[PDB]
Amino acid sequence: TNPPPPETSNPNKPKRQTNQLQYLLRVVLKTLWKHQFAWPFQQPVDAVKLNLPDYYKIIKTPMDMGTIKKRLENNYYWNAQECIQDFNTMFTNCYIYNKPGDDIVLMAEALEKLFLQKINELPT
Amino acid sequence: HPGKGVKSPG
Repeated sequence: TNPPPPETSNPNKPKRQTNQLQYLLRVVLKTLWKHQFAWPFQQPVDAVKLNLPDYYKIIKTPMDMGTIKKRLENNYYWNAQECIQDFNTMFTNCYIYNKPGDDIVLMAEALEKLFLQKINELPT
Repeated sequence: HPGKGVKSPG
């Protein structure tokens, strides 16, 4: 029922560290990761364990914060936009699958607010 | 579907 998780490294990619990518890992991702609402988002949705047979019928591009954290640690992203795209995909999946007002949606809303606050301060 | 149910802060 579960797909293989997303890849977290790109072997042919040159290593390119930047202040913006360090900010995405150590300010943005760290802030959300340590938050009391992080845990539903820290690993791929396990539809077998959670008894969600339709999750991966509805969600075609799975994404979670564990994948984003590993991608940043492995320098998978060429730039900040690509990383921000994965965070947005994670939030989008939550809002498309779960009914508005469900607990996980209220949690996602709060995490997204914090995400956007930190992204607004991305160093130039 | 019925979604994921109750979620408490961790």
